[PDB]
Amino acid sequence: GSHMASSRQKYAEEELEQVREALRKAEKELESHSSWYAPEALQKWLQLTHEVEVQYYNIKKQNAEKQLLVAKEGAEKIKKKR
Amino acid sequence: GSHMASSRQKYAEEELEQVREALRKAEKELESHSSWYAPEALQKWLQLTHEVEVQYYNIKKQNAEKQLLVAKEGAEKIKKKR
Repeated sequence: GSHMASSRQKYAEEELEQVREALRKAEKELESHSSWYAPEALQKWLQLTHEVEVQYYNIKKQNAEKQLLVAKEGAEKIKKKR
Repeated sequence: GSHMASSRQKYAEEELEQVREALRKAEKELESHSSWYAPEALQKWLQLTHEVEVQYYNIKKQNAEKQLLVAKEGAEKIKKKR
């Protein structure tokens, strides 16, 4: 049968929150750290996070949109029951 | 003194990795889950992740750029010592 979403929904929620919050959390570190300001260490840290998150936003946004595209359609084509 | 980056660098690395990899990890779930395809549960899950990550990319990208802007300049203005 379909390994659907019930228990996995929690993992989805828990990780959704963890992923987004941890990213922002780390930015919170950077500001709380910028209270004293580090050299290239700080610069490199957030710069990597920034170039990575943006690079990844592009790949993941397109991925996500397409992944759900095929899933959304695929699911509502196959799931026609209650 | 400055609460600088040495031990915090590891937390930065560990969390940078955890944040980005967990987001992609969760996409991996979605595809491994789309192998069977869930209804609105799947749709809602990734759609939220997508709208959130993009909303947040915008806020965090601008934040990060400005946070390091002030930190980069501020730090290299203050840190002129070895």
